[PDB]
Amino acid sequence: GAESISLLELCRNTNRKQAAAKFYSFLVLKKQQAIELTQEEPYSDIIATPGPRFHGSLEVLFQ
Amino acid sequence: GFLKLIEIENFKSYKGRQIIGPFQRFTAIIGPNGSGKSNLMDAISFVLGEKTSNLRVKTLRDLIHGAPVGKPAANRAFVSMVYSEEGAEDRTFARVIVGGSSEYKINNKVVQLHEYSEELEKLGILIKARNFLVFQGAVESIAMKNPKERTALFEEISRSGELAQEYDKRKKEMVKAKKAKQAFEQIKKERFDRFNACFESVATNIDEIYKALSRNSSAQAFLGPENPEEPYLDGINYNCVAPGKRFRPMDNLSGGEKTVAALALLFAIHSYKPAPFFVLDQIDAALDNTNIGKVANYIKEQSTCNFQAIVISLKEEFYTKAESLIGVYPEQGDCVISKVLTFDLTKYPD
Repeated sequence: GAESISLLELCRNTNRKQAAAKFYSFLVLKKQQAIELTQEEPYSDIIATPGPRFHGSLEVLFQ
Repeated sequence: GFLKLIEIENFKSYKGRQIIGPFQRFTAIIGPNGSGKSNLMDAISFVLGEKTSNLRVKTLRDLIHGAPVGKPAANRAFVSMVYSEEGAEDRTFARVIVGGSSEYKINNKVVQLHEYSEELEKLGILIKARNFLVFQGAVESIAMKNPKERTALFEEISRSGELAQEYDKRKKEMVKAKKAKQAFEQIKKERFDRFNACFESVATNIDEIYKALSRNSSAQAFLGPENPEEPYLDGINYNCVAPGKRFRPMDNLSGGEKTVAALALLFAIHSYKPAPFFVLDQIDAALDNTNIGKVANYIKEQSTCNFQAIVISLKEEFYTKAESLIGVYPEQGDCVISKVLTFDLTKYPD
């Protein structure tokens, strides 16, 4: 399928502030339609996939 | 006493059936500018029995998703709350919009509003007093109140202010059979006692609250009536010993210390008839880097023992102290659509 980024993987070795900032960036980037979001169950992993207002590398986007 | 989980279907921007939470002892609702966060607060007011006229809509059906623009998603919508109490099984309180009427349910048993609110009141949830809710601007509002404005606030919350009519009416009969005096002292004692039943509890608690908010034993805070014999007739004095400062009134406190003292008063007043959970809508708006972390850690400390904290916050220095984040984001659609993500902050150091 399409490229997909795991928020929980992105947050390895982060502190609370950095982890919260990555979680918030998913909300902002979803609002900007740069990504699409999927979460299966409460507190499961959150997966970002491409949205129609960003066509670059998601891996680079979240570096 | 714990709001465990909220379930929503087609309520304002929360289109479709959504699970909100589970909530932890300290949960922060966050997200970029949009309608969704404030719609979630209205969902909580709604499921706890709030009147339509207090939800800034003209009709009950206007709460159904899309009904504002003449395209309601369904003829029904609902909010439900799973409430947990130590030693008891979970109970689900649900309010369903069915056409133009509400339908109230406790564990899928249909009840009238009177019984619904009676059961919530037995839990400490008071929809008339909104004890479970701190609105936007409540800190800034309480910081601006003068001694006499605090007294009227205490007259309201204590239901002594509803004795104000019979009070001076029996005084009228007494100014003019030296027995209307005892009828006046009778109603005087009742107004005094209702006043002090509430006020003495608030005054007792405020010092420890101010201490914990300041994170300093050196701080202290004093509430007392200008008129000890008839407190309701005059103002309520509020004096603090701010950390490293002189004993000063509140209305003379430094801009940042002042908000901390207003916060202590706000919390002390809610300590009178506390709810088991506290929805704080941007209670950190009036904070700055002087006091943001102190207040956040106070909420954090309080959340373990005294009340479940559900905060709506725009400031990371505040909400990164929560155990959980409920992130609200928008979907593109005909109308504003809100959806949520849940994030467990306890997995990360700091």
